[PDB]
Amino acid sequence: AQLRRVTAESFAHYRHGLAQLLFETVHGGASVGFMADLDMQQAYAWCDGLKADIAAGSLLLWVVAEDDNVLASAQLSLCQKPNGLNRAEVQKLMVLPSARGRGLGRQLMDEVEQVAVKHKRGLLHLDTEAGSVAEAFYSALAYTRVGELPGYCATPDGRLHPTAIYFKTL
Ligand SMILES: CC(=O)SCCNC(=O)CCNC(=O)[C@H](O)C(C)(C)COP(=O)(O)OP(=O)(O)OC[C@H]1O[C@@H](n2cnc3c(N)ncnc32)[C@H](O)[C@@H]1OP(=O)(O)O
Repeated sequence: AQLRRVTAESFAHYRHGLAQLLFETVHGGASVGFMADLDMQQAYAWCDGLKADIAAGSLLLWVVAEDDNVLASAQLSLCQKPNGLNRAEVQKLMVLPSARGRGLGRQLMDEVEQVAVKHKRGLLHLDTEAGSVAEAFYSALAYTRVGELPGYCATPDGRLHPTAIYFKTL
């Protein structure tokens, strides 16, 4: 497996693997923006929705892949607001259920941080389901927990839960 930054030209190659990754992550129970009704057509639509921003460079996308087999992915959304050029949001960090516990998440976040700095972003922030494995993961990676917002979103099963806000100053 190799860590790769996705570009407009390599997007098609990774499209299916990224869609499958969202699919498996959602059905594995994670709160990443979708409900249990998620099907592959919806996952492909989500993927296609990333293409314009990836080509523009406002959204950065990485995958850890073995050829076209996508094992994990992460995204960095660069704030485009005139007064927000110091910040970026980390989103959609996901590792296939069967590829977890092997350091892929850390590999991705290390790259995300390095590239955020190249883009002169001093603040990385994100939000994740409170109490989830992701919370232990970000804490382990030295992100600082700000607090929670109750009823922020629902797990795929429809149950509302709090989201925890984390940040790291680079
Ligand atoms: C801000 C947003 O981008 S929130 C979106 C969060 N993503 C998701 O919830 C999707 C579902 N969860 C996942 O895909 C994965 O479980 C991820 C990406 C959090 C973890 O990735 P993995 O690749 O398995 O973790 P990695 O193996 O890189 O772990 C880094 C470390 O995190 C911590 N960690 C990971 N999983 C756990 C866990 N189950 N319990 C406690 N600590 C854990 C550990 O300390 C570990 O470092 P140490 O390995 O030396 O033991």
